[PDB]
Amino acid sequence: NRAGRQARIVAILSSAQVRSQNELAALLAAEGIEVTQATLSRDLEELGAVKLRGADGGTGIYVVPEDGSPVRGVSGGTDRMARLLGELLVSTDDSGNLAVLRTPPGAAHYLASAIDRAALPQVVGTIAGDDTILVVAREPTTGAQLAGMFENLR
Amino acid sequence: ANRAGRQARIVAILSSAQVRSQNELAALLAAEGIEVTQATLSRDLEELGAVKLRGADGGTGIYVVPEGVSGGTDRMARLLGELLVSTDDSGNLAVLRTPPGAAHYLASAIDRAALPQVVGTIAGDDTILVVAREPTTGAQLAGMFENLR
Amino acid sequence: NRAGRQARIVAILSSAQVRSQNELAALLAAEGIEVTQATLSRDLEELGAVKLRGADGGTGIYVVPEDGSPVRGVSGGTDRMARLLGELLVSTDDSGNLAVLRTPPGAAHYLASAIDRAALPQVVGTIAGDDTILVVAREPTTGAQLAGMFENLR
Amino acid sequence: NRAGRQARIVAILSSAQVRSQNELAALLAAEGIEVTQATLSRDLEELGAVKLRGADGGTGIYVVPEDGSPVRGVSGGTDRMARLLGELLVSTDDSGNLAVLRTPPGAAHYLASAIDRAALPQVVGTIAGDDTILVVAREPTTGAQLAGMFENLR
Amino acid sequence: ANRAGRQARIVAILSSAQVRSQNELAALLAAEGIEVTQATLSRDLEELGAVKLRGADGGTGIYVVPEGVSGGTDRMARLLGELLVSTDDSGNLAVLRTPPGAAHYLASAIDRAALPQVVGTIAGDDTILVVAREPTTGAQLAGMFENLR
Amino acid sequence: ANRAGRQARIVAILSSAQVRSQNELAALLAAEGIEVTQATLSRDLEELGAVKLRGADGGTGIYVVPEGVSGGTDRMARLLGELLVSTDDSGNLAVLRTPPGAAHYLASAIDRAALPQVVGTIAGDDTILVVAREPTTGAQLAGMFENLR
DNA sequence: TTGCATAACGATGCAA
DNA sequence: TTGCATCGTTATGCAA
DNA sequence: TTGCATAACGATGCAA
DNA sequence: TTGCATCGTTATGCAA
DNA sequence: TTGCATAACGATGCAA
DNA sequence: TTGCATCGTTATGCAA
Ligand SMILES: N=C(N)NOCC[C@H](N)C(=O)O
Ligand SMILES: N=C(N)NOCC[C@H](N)C(=O)O
Ligand SMILES: N=C(N)NOCC[C@H](N)C(=O)O
Ligand SMILES: N=C(N)NOCC[C@H](N)C(=O)O
Ligand SMILES: N=C(N)NOCC[C@H](N)C(=O)O
Ligand SMILES: N=C(N)NOCC[C@H](N)C(=O)O
Repeated sequence: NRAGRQARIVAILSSAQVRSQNELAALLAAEGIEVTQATLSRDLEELGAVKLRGADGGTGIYVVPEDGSPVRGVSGGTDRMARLLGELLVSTDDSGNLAVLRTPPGAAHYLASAIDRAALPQVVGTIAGDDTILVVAREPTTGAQLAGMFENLR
Repeated sequence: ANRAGRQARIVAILSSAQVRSQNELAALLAAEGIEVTQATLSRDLEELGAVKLRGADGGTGIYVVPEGVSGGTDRMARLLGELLVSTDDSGNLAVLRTPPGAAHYLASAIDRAALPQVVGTIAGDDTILVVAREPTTGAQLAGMFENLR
Repeated sequence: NRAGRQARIVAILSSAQVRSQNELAALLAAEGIEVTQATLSRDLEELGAVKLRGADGGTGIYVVPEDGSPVRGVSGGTDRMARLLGELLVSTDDSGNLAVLRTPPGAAHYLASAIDRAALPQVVGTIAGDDTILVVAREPTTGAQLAGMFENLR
Repeated sequence: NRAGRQARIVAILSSAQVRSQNELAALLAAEGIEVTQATLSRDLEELGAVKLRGADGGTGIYVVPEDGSPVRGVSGGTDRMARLLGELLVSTDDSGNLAVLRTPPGAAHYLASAIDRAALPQVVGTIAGDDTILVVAREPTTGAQLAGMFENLR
Repeated sequence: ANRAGRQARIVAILSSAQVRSQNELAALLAAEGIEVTQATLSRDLEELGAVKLRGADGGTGIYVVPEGVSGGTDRMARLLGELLVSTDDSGNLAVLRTPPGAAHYLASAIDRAALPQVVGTIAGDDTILVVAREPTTGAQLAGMFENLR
Repeated sequence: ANRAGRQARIVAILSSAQVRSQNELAALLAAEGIEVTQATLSRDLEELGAVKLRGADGGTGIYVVPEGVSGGTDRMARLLGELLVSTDDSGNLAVLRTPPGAAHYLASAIDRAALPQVVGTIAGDDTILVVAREPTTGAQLAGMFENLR
């Protein structure tokens, strides 16, 4: 199935050097498993696979971090956001496509900045006031779902 | 902090926020390093005479109490490790730098500490001007911030 | 009916010391009137009844203010908001779940703060720019309804 | 048809001095063309016709600018906005009734101010954070349509 | 104010706001204490040469006029009772405190008064720095604010 | 600028914005006067070792590079024509005025230039306070700004 | 004095 | 509008 | 000069 | 697109 | 070194 | 969930 294909992908990547998704499709094909690039795109996105390279390092090869870090540049953005939510998030709420977050006075800009830097797929953008942040959910995510996601980190 | 200090913080918290529940109050307290349970907050609010106030057709209510602050500078010192990138000075001004967006948060904590050598603060986005009370200089203020770290 | 039940409630409260809604249900029952706690919750909310107590005052008893004040702490939040709307609100408008309020330059924060402090049931939160405030309506209230409510006070 | 009626209107205005739409209806009637005030309102709005007058100049007469300026006061609110969008707009996006615009750090207020001053018919209002602007679309315009309009100027 | 002063305010108002109607203009004027009816505003705007301007497919239009201010300091003094919590100073700075969020509003009114002894202002959320023009000191500025109350 | 300078700007740009595409990077660069095509940016980002980073279920990614600035003051000088309405001073402060809303944008560019004679800046809405490093005076700073125009 | 576990209490979406 | 069922919110007996 | 009351004027949701 | 009906917005005769 | 044109590559709305 | 078809995004051979 899917989770089996993905296990094979984490394996094929750590052992080989895949530079493209079509390339990973052929690597899976010779191994019996047949998938399209479309699906691998989805898998790698779920896997958190990142096309890596060093300075002057040309086209990268895919690699999934083992909760080990992306060298130097943390990913990291999300963990930092989670820490600041735990510290600064006072309440969450929602209406339509909006999650509304409250913070202590003056803290909204700092928390919103942390959320922007996490670059969440379901967030179109944020605006901070002084103690309130409007977070715009990317369709079809609702404000209520976005809010629940923030709540779970509160 | 202890009962009396925590309750002073609570009064401060309730005047600047709109607190709908003891759970919210706990989150506001935890933001300044104070961690207590809902049972304690129930007791604090009773001792304080705090009431969950609402008008006509007014929903569920918010807590208010009828009519410096303890740990004030410790709340401020607490944030310096996180939010103080650097200090500097010129004449009667200390100039503090913070991560992007953090200036108002740290400046608010400086204000609440109500230091007698500080006339006031203004925050931009990543910079705070702290105005020294004569004859204290900006340099001394900066030194105070560096020492509270 | 309802308004009759409520008249009795304003009466039962000023004469007795009701510490719970179930208690007010029994006080109404012995008086013939049968209601559930659910309805009393709604009535007290409409009535603006507040569970009052002094310092170290234990569990409160319900009391409805007679446009007399809630001692020291004004309610009060609403009147102040209404005054600042009259003074600072330049225009109201709406879209979807949003009321959009305009103020003179620089006044938006101050007006938004007043609205937050009123803690209106139909407002999820506010964000102030410099001369514009976005007010997020709590479902099912629409932005247009919220805006009309602010208009009425303009 | 319509574009023919409008060509006649640009003509009737530059040659005569029309002080009201009902007046422009009679001027078109004597010329065969029959329309209501409602339609002329729509035409003049599309035409960009403006009721002009000088200081102490009483009731104005309609005039459509020939990309020549409205004397002194630029109409140019729009041109200025277009210039600043070209300079400052980093990306556009949308959700529901919202267009979300991103700018370099610190530029959001300045760009949002420019958009306000353009007073676009399909914009209810704007709020600026530091690098993000929420633009509220006036129903029935969607956020996506608003965003595309800004994209076109990016 | 009278005709000439009110019309000066109107010009100032029309350049910083986007005014779609005379009703809006009345609300903007009422915010700075000036109360007149729509009839008077119709007449003011005519005397001013103000036009309701719009481009192509441009909607209903906003008022603009082609090409200190009267009562400027009175508009500022007007707000002090409301918005001035306290004044203080240090060197060339006066430090004003306001209710939460009110700093930009009061600072804007200070700016419009264009006092010759004031180089400029910066507002945070509840604090304004007013920069004194040499050799005026912050203390004298603070005294001026206290006296205008 | 040339390869090395442009790439320095890119590093600065990538740390303060969340850049999802080379197209976005081009818009950010164009905002500070640098115009290059996507092909060049592809090459810049490769030379920089920049990676399009994302976590688990993390969407499409944003560019980051592992681990003052060239043309810094020219970026600042660039904006003065647009954004500097006037300069003035008092003691250790230069006071800059900008069009409404522009203060943060110009102050950010001043900060990035990192002038040794400038301790820091605070922006309001239309005013910037630039704090002079002793013994430089606010007047000299103002003169520097007027000369960079 | 506090936390814990639980009881008492108040609010609310849904169907009628 | 209400009641029902249920859930979020607040109070409190007991151990430490 | 201003407010009041009202008339003149322009804009707009709805059906066709 | 247009017209109808209507409403929000702006101009103006008269009393003071 | 860069731009241009184009190829290679990755993401995604829709139907199944 | 997947594949298809397609589109937005990124890489690269060649002229200058
Ligand atoms: N500005 C202060 N002190 N409070 O007002 C905040 C208003 C609004 N919730 C906002 O966050 O924009
Ligand atoms: N606004 C952004 N992102 N940066 O600019 C900050 C300018 C200035 N140091 C201040 O803190 O006001
Ligand atoms: N910042 C100035 N001066 N005006 O711009 C305001 C932009 C936007 N309406 C806002 O209120 O955020
Ligand atoms: N304040 C800084 N430096 N960044 O935070 C931005 C938060 C949010 N996108 C906003 O524009 O309000
Ligand atoms: N932002 C809030 N809520 N308070 O902080 C204000 C800090 C400082 N006095 C200033 O007015 O900038
Ligand atoms: N906020 C507006 N619209 N004006 O007020 C500006 C006040 C002050 N000069 C500052 O720039 O902070």
